[PDB]
Amino acid sequence: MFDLLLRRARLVDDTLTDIAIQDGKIAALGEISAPSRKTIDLQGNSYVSAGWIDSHVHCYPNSPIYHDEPDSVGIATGVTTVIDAGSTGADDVDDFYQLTRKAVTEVYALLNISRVGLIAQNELANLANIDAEAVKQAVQRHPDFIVGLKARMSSSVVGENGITPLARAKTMQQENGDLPLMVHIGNNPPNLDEIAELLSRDIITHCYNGKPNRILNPAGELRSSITRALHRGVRLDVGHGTASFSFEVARRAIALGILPHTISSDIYCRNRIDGPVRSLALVMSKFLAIGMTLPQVIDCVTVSAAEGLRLSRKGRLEAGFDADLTLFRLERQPTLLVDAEKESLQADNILVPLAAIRAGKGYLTEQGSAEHAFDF
Ligand SMILES: [Zn+2]
Ligand SMILES: [Zn+2]
Repeated sequence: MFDLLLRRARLVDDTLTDIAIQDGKIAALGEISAPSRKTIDLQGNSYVSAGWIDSHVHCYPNSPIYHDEPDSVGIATGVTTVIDAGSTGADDVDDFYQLTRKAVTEVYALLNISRVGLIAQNELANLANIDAEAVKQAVQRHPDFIVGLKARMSSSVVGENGITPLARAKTMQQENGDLPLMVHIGNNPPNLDEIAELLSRDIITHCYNGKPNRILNPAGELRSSITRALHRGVRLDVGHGTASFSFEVARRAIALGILPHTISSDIYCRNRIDGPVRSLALVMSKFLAIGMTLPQVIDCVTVSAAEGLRLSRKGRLEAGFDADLTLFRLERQPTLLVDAEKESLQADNILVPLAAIRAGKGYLTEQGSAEHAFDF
């Protein structure tokens, strides 16, 4: 007998289907007649996808500048897994882990290659903080919480070390079971060519920034280093953020056939409440407005995100996987979407998350409670 049954759900290809959940796992999809302890009829008026994954957040509550609560950036916005993008290094990762034990959202962390994390804005300026043994110990200590490494390779972070930290990060990668490595880009030095040459089958975030280390050359074409990196299997993550997303860069790259592998927000409390990010749903909506299809955007926050961070039981609406689901609507609601270059774009439709299902347990969002429709 099922724990939860969603009837007449709409998949992102617009087909109607039923989704049965048993013991925190997806039990079945399709036409379902077996009994359930709880049944919800979505009446064809809400999409259901695998639980959204935000591959680039800052949800360490004690981080001095880029802080947020995991559940404020997770379930409250329909997102069932968040991945902290190196807010902590080895110095603060234990406290981070202990605080996240209570979160309803599934929280994983990318470990900053610098021991001090985002305690300071120049964490790669001192090579002594880029400590391999500290990271080895941290990884051994939290083998399931830490899912990869973070290196912010830009001018204000490396100080006078240039490209040397990325080399270290690569070495560090090798020493820890070849964990995924997320590389932030923006201002130079180092140059984009030098950074991308060091990467291999690795994730470049802020992939549509309008800073000098943008993936487009001044002629409006893709940098050849980025073409070869993509050839080698390097992936692009959006990591919108406060200053890392340009509508014009993204439009041009998307016209060149260079779509993001994953969409992510680079969200923290300030750009959620005040800044141009607001939520993963709104970032996704910006990519819908640029012209990507709904299946593509949803893939960018589910199966592709789970593959890129090796989250084996997340991101897939398949029998036997974790019962993390997002229930949402594409609502006609004229809205101004603002990028990091302060450029506005009028959009007619936006994604509105209505509920997050986590381990088979439902949680309405604010909008989900307002619209009523269904309850858990
Ligand atoms: Zn960054
Ligand atoms: Zn970030």
